[PDB]
Amino acid sequence: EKRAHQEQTEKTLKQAAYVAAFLWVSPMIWHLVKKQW
Amino acid sequence: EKRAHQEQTEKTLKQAAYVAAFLWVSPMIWHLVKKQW
Amino acid sequence: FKESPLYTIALNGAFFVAGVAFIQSPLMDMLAPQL
Amino acid sequence: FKESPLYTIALNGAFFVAGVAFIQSPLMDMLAPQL
Amino acid sequence: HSHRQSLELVNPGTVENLNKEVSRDVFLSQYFFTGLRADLNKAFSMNPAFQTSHTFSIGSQALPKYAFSALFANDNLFAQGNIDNDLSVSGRLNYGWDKKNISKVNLQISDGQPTMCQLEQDYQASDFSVNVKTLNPSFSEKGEFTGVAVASFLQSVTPQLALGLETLYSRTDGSAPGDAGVSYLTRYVSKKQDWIFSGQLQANGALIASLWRKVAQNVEAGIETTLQPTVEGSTTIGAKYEYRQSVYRGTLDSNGKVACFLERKVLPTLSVLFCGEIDHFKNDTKIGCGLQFETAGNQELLMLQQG
Amino acid sequence: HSHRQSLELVNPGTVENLNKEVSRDVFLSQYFFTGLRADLNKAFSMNPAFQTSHTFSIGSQALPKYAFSALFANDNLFAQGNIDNDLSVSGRLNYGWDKKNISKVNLQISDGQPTMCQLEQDYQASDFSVNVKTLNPSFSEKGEFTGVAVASFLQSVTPQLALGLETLYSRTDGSAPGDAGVSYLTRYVSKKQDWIFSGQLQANGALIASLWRKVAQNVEAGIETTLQPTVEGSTTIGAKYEYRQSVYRGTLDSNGKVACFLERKVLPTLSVLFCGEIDHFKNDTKIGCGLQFETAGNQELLMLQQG
Amino acid sequence: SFVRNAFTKSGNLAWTLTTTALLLGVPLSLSILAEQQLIEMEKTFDLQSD
Amino acid sequence: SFVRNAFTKSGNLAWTLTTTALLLGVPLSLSILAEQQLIEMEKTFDLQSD
Amino acid sequence: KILTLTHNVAHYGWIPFVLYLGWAHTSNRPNFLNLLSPLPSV
Amino acid sequence: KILTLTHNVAHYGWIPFVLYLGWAHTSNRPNFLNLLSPLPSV
Ligand SMILES: CCCCCCCCCCCCCC(=O)OC[C@H](COP(=O)(O)OCCN)OC(=O)CCCCCCCCCCCCC
Repeated sequence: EKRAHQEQTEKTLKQAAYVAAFLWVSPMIWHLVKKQW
Repeated sequence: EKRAHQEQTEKTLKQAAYVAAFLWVSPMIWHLVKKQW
Repeated sequence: FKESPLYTIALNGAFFVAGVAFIQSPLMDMLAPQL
Repeated sequence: FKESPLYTIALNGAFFVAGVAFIQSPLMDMLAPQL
Repeated sequence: HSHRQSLELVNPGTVENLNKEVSRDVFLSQYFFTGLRADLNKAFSMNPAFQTSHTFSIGSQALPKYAFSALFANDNLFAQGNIDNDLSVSGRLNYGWDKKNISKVNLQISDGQPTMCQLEQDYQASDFSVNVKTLNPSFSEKGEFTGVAVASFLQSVTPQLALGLETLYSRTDGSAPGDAGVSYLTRYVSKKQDWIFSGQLQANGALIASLWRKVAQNVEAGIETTLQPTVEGSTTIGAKYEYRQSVYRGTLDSNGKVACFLERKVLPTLSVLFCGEIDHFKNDTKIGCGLQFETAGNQELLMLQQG
Repeated sequence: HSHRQSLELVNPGTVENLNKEVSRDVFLSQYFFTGLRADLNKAFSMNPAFQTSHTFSIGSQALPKYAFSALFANDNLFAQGNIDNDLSVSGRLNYGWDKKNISKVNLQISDGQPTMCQLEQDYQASDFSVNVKTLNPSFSEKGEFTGVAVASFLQSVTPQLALGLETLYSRTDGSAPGDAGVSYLTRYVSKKQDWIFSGQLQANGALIASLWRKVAQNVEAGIETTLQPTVEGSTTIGAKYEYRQSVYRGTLDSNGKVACFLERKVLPTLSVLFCGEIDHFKNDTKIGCGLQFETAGNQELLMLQQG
Repeated sequence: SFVRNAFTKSGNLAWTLTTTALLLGVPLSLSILAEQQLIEMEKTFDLQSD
Repeated sequence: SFVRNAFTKSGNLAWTLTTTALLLGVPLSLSILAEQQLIEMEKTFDLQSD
Repeated sequence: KILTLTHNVAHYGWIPFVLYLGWAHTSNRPNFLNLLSPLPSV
Repeated sequence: KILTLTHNVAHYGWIPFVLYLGWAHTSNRPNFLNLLSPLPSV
């Protein structure tokens, strides 16, 4: 029963890490967009 | 029962009037006492 | 006539937009004293 | 050790007399600022 | 007669002003309050005094939320009307036949409770003061009085000392006999008016003894002791510091509570005021703040107020 | 990596500083109190900061009756201690390994409740601010962490906008599973630093949106917004009037209440301060008054304080 | 009737707005008046020094 | 022991004495300071007038 | 309802009576709105 | 048992460790009575 909450928490943490990495690289994509502008 | 109450109220009023008169005459008696001494 | 949480969120949103328009407007610039 | 109504009457009377002495004393005169 | 004038006595104040210097002038019982309070009074005419007043208050049980009042005062007549939210009108009218004889009537409605009025007749002779007051007069079918009456007399035995009495008769309904109570009053004034002493024994067994001293031209002090089988006593020692800008009143009590009241006049019109009391027998506090705004009604008084 | 420096991006403020300029500067929530309060703090040294403080209070739930404290802040180390009646001890220690990386430890014991301590570790690089907080860290017999963990990261997308996250993990006992939550943070600083917007969307569904504007060099204004099925919201507007004599803070609430906080610096050392609040939907008041007496401990510092 | 209810509502709202206005104004007014007095005294000192 | 009782009694009496003293003195301090400031201002006004 | 008329008069007219006396004995003699207003608008 | 021994000493002694360190760093190094007294009497 608790196991389901365990993997739900670990996917939440993994998603948080993924969006953290995306935010870490975000200035490069924004620089690409402003270059396109 | 209450008759004694009426009598004591009446006598309180009577002594109040008596002491009021004594107070009114008091300055003269004090003046005479000062004159004696 | 709704009287629902959507109504109070809408009223609050109106409060926010009115307040930000008030502050960004020259109305509050006039409100503050010149000194 | 009495802890009676006479005790509180005596304490109140003593406090009154002490306050009268303090007020009549020059100490409470210097307590008033000169200016 | 002739010797009575030869004694050269003076008129003592009424019984109500026996404790005027130490209970109202020095102590802060009458001025203390709680919560916030704004008073906004404006005056229209000065020589015949005429003024209106608005009062707002929050956090105090005694004071109403909103109150309005007006007062007029000519050479020999005084009138005041008051209105409160929940519509409880009050009215006081003092007519002075001469400079010495004054007949005054106080009325207050309650709008749900029996309206209560009192009537006072005050006479001030060359050497004594008498006053007779009645509260809620009523006559039974047999013509007997039913109510509360207080008659007080004060005669100055010597230019420095005054002695007096007061008699109160209460007749609540008429079926039950009314009770009577006599109280004794003593006042002493120093030769240079440096200090005043007052002492009165009440009908309920209570004894009040209060001394007032004028320390200097800007300060004064007072000490008061009250006592009331069940015997309870208290003693308060207080001081007043009056200045051209601020007025301070401080007070220690024998119950353990201390209090201060500072009225600070920031402007010729505005005047803020703060009051704070700390009781150490239960470790509690009361704070109160308020303002008084005094205003004119016509241009002449408006320029007069500023100068 | 060279193109990263080519973007001339600026360091965003800490997450605790995300809305400091509204919830601490413009609004009076952290400064408000009730009842009477006296603060008696003295400064012993300035270049190495070292100063003590006594605090007396009465009539306020949050503040204790008497609290002593002492703090030292040198170039890189900051230590503070606080001892409170009933003997509650609080302590803070911030050590800076470098201008960018700082460690903090906060300890609090109430002497009758479990000791609560939190470990803080923050790192502010040239472009992103990261920090980690551990509340009551503990490890089970199996090697599993038990406590509260918070890890927050904020990255500056552009010199006028910063976006970031905040994650939190909770493990109360080990038997019950540890919950996880993720919240989003956004901050938009004007190109001319005139106004600021800041919005947070927490993991529990509540949203906080704040706007700040510097009307002039002496006036600030702001709006804060909170909104948490069961959904309730609140909107508070406020202004701060800062001068070289007194400071004023006044806020209107969407719950029909008004507040006021005025600190009045009567003397270079002594500073009175008053605060009041009116609640109209309930029709109540809250009043607080107090003083701060900032003194010195050294004669030369006396001269500096007096001029 | 409706007149009494309207009068009561108007009076209550007037009371609330008046008390809010004066509570948030009187501290502000006294602070700004003290600042103005201090600025005036500083200007007087500056002009008498010059 | 008796040491703890004496300590707590002394601390409580010191606290109440300090609270009463400062509550009755700080209003005195500020009012008297304002009066003295006004008096000195009046004196310098006389000095500059004469 | 003359009795109730006088009963309500004794309530609603005591303040206006005082205001009337003040207005009659004053020199400026303003209007009712200014009389009831706390503003210094004179 | 070491933590139990530390329980009371650390409780009573976190404050005057800071006081002593500040006193050592203080230029004039006033006495203990001055350190605890809120008066500026120095
Ligand atoms: C246990 C230990 C307890 C410690 C207790 C310590 C008590 C100290 C408190 C002192 C407070 C004194 C109050 C006072 O009157 O001080 C006035 C003060 C400063 O005014 P100044 O003398 O500088 O004024 C010069 C000209 N501007 O002005 C101020 O500070 C501002 C006060 C303004 C009050 C305004 C009231 C608001 C009106 C509300 C009306 C609402 C109606 C519903």
